[PDB]
Amino acid sequence: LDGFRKWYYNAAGFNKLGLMRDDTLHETEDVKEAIRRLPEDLYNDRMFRIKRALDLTMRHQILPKDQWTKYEEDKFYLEPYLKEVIRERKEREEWAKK
Amino acid sequence: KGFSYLVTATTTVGVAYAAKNVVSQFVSSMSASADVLAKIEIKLSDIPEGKNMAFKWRGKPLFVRHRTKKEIDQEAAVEVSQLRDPQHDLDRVKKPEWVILIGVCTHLGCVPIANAGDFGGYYCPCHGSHYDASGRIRKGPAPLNLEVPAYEFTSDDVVVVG
Amino acid sequence: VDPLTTVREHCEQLEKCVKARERLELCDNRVSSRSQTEEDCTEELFDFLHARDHCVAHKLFKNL
Amino acid sequence: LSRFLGPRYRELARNWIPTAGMWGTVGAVGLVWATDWRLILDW
Amino acid sequence: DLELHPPSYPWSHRGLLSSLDHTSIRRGFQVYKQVCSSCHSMDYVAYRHLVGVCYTEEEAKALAEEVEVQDGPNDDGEMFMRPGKLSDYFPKPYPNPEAARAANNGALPPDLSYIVRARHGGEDYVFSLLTGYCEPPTGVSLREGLYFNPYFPGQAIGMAPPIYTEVLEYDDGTPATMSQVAKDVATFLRWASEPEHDHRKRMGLKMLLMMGLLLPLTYAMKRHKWSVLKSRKLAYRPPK
Amino acid sequence: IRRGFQVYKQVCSSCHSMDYVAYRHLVGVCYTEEEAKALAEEVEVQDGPNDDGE
Amino acid sequence: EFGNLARIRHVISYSLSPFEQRAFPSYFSKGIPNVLRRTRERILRVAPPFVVVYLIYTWGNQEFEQSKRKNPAMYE
Amino acid sequence: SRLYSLLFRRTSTFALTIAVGALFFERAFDQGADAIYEHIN
Amino acid sequence: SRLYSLLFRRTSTFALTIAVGALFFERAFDQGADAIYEHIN
Amino acid sequence: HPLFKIINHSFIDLPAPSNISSWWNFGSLLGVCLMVQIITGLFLAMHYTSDTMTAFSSVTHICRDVNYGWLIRYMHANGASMFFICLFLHVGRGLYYGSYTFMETWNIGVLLLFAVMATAFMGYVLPWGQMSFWGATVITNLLSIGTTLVEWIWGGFSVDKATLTRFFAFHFILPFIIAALAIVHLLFLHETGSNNPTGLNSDADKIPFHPYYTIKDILGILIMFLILMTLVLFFPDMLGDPDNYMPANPLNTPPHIKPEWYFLFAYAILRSIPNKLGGVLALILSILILALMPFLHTSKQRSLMFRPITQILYWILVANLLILTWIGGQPVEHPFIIIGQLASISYFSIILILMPISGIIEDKMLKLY
Amino acid sequence: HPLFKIINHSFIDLPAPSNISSWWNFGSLLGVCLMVQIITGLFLAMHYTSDTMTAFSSVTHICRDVNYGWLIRYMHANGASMFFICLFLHVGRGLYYGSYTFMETWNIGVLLLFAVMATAFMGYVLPWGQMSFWGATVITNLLSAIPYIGTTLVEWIWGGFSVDKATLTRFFAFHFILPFIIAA
Ligand SMILES: CCCCCCCCCCCCCCCCCC(=O)OC[C@H](COP(=O)(O)OCCN)OC(=O)CCCCCCCCCCCCCCCCC
Ligand code: HEC
Ligand code: HEM
Ligand code: HEM
Ligand code: HEM
Repeated sequence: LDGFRKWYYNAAGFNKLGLMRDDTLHETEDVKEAIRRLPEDLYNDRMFRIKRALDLTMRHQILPKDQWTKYEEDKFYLEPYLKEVIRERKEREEWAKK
Repeated sequence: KGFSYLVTATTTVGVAYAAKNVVSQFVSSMSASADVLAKIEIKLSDIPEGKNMAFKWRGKPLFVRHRTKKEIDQEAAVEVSQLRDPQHDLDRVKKPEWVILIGVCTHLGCVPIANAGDFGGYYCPCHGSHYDASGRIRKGPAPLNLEVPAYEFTSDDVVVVG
Repeated sequence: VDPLTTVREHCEQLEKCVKARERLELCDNRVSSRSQTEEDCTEELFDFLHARDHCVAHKLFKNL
Repeated sequence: LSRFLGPRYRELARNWIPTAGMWGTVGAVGLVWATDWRLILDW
Repeated sequence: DLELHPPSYPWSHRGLLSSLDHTSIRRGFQVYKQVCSSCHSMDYVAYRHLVGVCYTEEEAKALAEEVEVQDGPNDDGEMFMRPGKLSDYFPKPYPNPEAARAANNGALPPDLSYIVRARHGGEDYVFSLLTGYCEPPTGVSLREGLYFNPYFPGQAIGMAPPIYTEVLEYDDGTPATMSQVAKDVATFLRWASEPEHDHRKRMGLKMLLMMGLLLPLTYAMKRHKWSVLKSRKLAYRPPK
Repeated sequence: IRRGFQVYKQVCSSCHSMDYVAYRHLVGVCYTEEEAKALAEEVEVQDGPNDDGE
Repeated sequence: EFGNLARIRHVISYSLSPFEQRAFPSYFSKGIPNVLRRTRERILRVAPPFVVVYLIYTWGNQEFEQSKRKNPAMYE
Repeated sequence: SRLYSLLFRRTSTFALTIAVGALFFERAFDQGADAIYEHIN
Repeated sequence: SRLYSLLFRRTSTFALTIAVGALFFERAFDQGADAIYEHIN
Repeated sequence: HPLFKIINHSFIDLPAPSNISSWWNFGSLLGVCLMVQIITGLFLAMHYTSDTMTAFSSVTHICRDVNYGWLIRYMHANGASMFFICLFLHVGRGLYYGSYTFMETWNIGVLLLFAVMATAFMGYVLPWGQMSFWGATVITNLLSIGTTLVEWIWGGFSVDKATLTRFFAFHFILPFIIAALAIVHLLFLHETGSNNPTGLNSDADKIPFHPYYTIKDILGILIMFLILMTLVLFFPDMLGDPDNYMPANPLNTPPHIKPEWYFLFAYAILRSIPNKLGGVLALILSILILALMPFLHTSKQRSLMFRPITQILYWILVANLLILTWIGGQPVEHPFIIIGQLASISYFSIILILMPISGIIEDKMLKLY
Repeated sequence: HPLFKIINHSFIDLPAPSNISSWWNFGSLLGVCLMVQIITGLFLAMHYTSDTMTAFSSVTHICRDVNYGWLIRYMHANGASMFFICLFLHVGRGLYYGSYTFMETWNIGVLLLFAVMATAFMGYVLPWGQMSFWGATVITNLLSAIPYIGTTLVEWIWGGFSVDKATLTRFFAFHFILPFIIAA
């Protein structure tokens, strides 16, 4: 299964652009909030990763495969921050519902 | 408050009454003018059995057709109830040998093409509606049978359709 | 005095042409044999015509 | 959709309902009158 | 539909920059004048159209003055006929389409001005129809005033076969074989349906030369102004 | 207006034209429809070309 | 608006003047490899729908013809 | 005072009274106006 | 290099060279193009 | 200067993503095509007469007697075709790269699409050929409060001069409303900025527009003009119908009735549904399904650059859109009908059902769902 | 909301002087008159034919056979007159109260005035009456004053030796298209 997941990871191709899964997530308020909560190091690094991708795209080129992020290499750095934001939102929403 | 608002409410109706009137005439302008809003001639001898003829009566093809023994025989055989539109062949014709129809496809208004189709009557190349000789919609998406104008069999060889 | 007919003449020689023509013959007799059939041979002939005409044109204007 | 339609929200639903009906009514009267819908006007 | 799609012919104007053969347009105009003008009309082609094309002002002039044209009731309510002028259009065969119906056994001969443009694969169709009056096969029978032309829709064209070999004599003397006549009238009708065929193709040639000059130069300007970015090297230098 | 239409019909129509006023206009208070219909059928205006062609 | 768009820090972006660099550096040198690289990452997602459109189109045409072709058994 | 509190204070009702009134006003206006025009001519 | 310093560096002169060239280009283009079209047909 | 400053802010110096491909040219091409159409339309309006006795005669007079009038007429017709080509590719770019999340821009877009289709329909009615008249009658009755509405538009019992003249007025006036709606379209977008093919936040890499995406738009304009002039000067009738070169005969019906090719996909759908009303509705939905599109986005990634299963579904959607375009052309007979029925079922099921389920599956594969 | 912000910015929360008299109404009236003209003009365009054989016949058909067509035609004509009344009073307000020191607004105004005069001239040519024909001739030849191209210009605009159908049709096109430029 995960083998195919890695194949799908390759399929996604953000590795070709060295894009962490979190990098790929389309920006959303919750995402933005989580991003805000991100420490500077992650933020700064995330920025360069994103910028790099765009440039590669501009030239219609991909990183050297070796530079490519491995399925294993990819990290869900923002995942936790997002989890918190979501839960909080859920809480407030429920409060409103009731 | 009721004095001041009543004036607002009064005024509104007035404006509302004028606004409907202005908008009404405009809307009405696009409606048919007097010229359009403001006779027929056919000759039975003109058509022989198994043929249709139209005289563009009222700006629309006025199909006038003669039918054969067989033609007349099948149309009667057609199941009126099973017809998409229940109207037995004779129901739309004063003469079995003589059938008269208006050529506007119940569907989107094209001209049905006579002497073509899978029901030996009509076919509309626009969306595939097949009309029998009676002009009844038998197959396709046409909603209702072709209309039969209130014609007049003026003579054995003359007709005044509507 | 028609180059076109001459073209057709050469076309006649074409084997594909005779094949189609043969079919037409079958049906003509076929139609005749079937006293009351609306089985026409336009179906067959059209086919013949197409080939014949298509080849004819291939070598028709050049000859013209 | 409880986020905007929770138990508390239902309360608001009924609270506003009357006003909503009034607005439809106004539009209804207008349609009848403006388009001279005569099926309703005739009554 | 149920007809032989006319076989394409190697026309002299078939090519992408290939103009019309104007001698063939002149011969086809002669074919129309002597044969086709008895039944078919050319309402959108005035005699002036001929001028400058296979015919000069004076050439057309004599051609225009060979015919007579009612020039209205003048000032005495006197409908009167006058010799045609370079401004006169081609004469009607019939005053109204119902006279055409009465004279052609119920059939209406259509305007041949845009026939080639109005008929799918017209040039071919025309040639084929005029040269396709073959005998009806067994099983098909046509009524009077009908002819089995495989190409004609239904294969039952009221028009009787109008081009018999040596039907008319070409003034140029080119043998008037049925075909030579059908090809000439197809070229002419084509010209009729598009008098600008030649002028356009010239424009198209100038357009291809100008685009072949201008596309790599505009591409070079774009690649100049986009090289800057396309060479930009980004480096991430966290202070670390 | 009815009397003046009679004046135009009997006197003024011999020389003067009324190109933009059809018998349709006649229909009305001064002239009812069938009054108009008889007035219109008094004349015999050429309809135009025939299927024959004339 | 340029400026106050987003927070970017600790990055160095180098560049060259247009007139200082070749206009088409290795244009066909790497362009071809890249274009080919590109086509092989997208051809399996793009092409087979249009392949089966071509098969359905041909099929329809031929089927239609056969449909039109007279039934020999019929009329005999 | 009752009217204000009943049909002119709630905007929805304000609209209702306006629309309904207008619906009838036309009848009255046309009728009255026509009477006048006829009397005049 | 001389041309740049003479007719392509000062924008005013840049325009001058463009306009003048265009004035003559038409003559040349039309002539050359026509030759080709004629040769073709 | 305030205005120039405004322009500078909107055109000369507007932050734009550095990596947008050639597909982002297409909308600017549409604007150019609009201007081209308007300009050519104005030069058709100085000689066209909207009278049923003289409309075909005026069109032939334009083609034969006005100096380069054939050029302006065929530029107008093939520019309408180029407008619909650029419109379809613009909509396909918006569908593929997730640009429909700009919801106000998308809704102003689908309003513009409806207006452009109505303008092209009435413009095709305008030359008053055989094909224009028969097509006209069909669509009006499509509206059949139905009967009244149809008669209203027709302005009489059946399309006749009454229609032609009001269709000339409406076809004249709607491209200026299209230009105003395009200004609103541009506004609702600059508030958010354009999207990039990766679908990510491109705020870290934005460049000016004057020297980078202007010369790119100029090059795209030049290529579009090359295709338009090779459509006009070399194959002026490959996209039109020959039967439009005959005069409008109400007595004679054509053997096969079509709209022009860009209406075909819709035509197929209409023909597919057995019920007349059903067809009309589905037809409308065909266009409207797009508006409905921003509420069907169930993925955490905006673009389809990193989404291969939805890429496959998108290209299957483009495939059966081409199939529906072909079917419309084919006549009513087996098996064209069945394909039409399936193709319509597959079109609505891919847009409505298959893409959000695929986006959920793709989110599950990245350990996001 | 970016569409409602401009509407708010120009019509709701716009700070206006408290003491401006009724003369300051007139420009808004002009805008209303412009729409009114456009609306009435659109409903004249659904029945008008720009052919010299049929233009007078189409105008009489509008007045006699179209339902309330006389109303829309005379509303269009008297709305052009009302447009020029409001325009003259707007210009007189600008001259009297020193509003010409808003120089860009004044120059866009005089451009609008030239466009409105040209639109009204060609619109008056449009019904193809006795007055219209000669009047058009005079003004086209008015251009003839030009020393070199005067005749050519007159010829160009006329589209022929003398005003005739060629003019009427292009005057219909220009009279149609200029009020949208006036709106911009
Ligand atoms: C299982 C995949 C095996 C792949 C083996 C190839 C080698 C892979 C390893 C080496 C790398 C080669 C280059 C890789 C390029 C990019 C990766 C790639 O191509 O991946 C395979 C691709 C995506 O795979 P995925 O989306 O996960 O598969 C789900 C299938 N639905 O999937 C595909 O490309 C498959 C696409 C199949 C599409 C079939 C469509 C059939 C139906 C079309 C209907 C059209 C309309 C018909 C008419 C309707 C109306 C009547
Ligand atoms: C000169 C050699 C020509 C050419 C090139 C054509 N014709 Fe005729 N024509 C005549 C009639 C009565 C008809 C209508 C018949 C019917 O509709 O049944 C025609 C028709 C045509 C067409 C149109 C074919 C179509 O598909 O509509 C064409 C392309 C055509 N013709 C070519 C009558 C005559 C004549 C009087 C006997 C003669 C002479 C010609 N035609 C000559 C020519
Ligand atoms: C306001 C600007 C426009 C004007 C004044 C205008 C005017 C005209 C006129 C007079 C015609 C008839 C001449 C002819 O037959 O070609 C016409 C035809 C046409 N127009 Fe327009 N038009 C305009 C904009 C557009 C636009 C934006 C489109 C595209 C949606 C369009 C599509 C068409 C089409 C398809 C035809 C039919 C061409 C043909 O005969 O094949 N027009 N237009
Ligand atoms: C009348 C024809 C149209 C014109 C003139 C037009 C004009 C434009 C322009 C100039 C742009 C900005 C440049 C670009 O990104 O390409 C644009 C972008 C856009 N348009 Fe349109 N458009 C038209 C039709 C449509 C339609 C029909 C839609 C809806 C499907 C649409 C939706 C969009 C979207 C979503 C964008 C944003 C592009 C992105 O950031 O990815 N447009 N349009
Ligand atoms: C775009 C909007 C407009 C359209 C479509 C339009 C169209 C027309 C048409 C078809 C006519 C001839 C019918 C008639 O005789 O009344 C006409 C007449 C006229 N128009 Fe316009 N018009 C427009 C705007 C205007 C404006 C803004 C003015 C004022 C400057 C104007 C002034 C006139 C005048 C003075 C006439 C002559 C009326 C008469 O016969 O006495 N029009 N217009």
